[PDB]
Amino acid sequence: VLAAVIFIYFAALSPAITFG
Repeated sequence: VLAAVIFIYFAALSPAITFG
């Protein structure tokens, strides 16, 4: 269950870290 939560955390930070 903890693994899944980490997968969604990166999904939200994917565009937050992208440079456009």
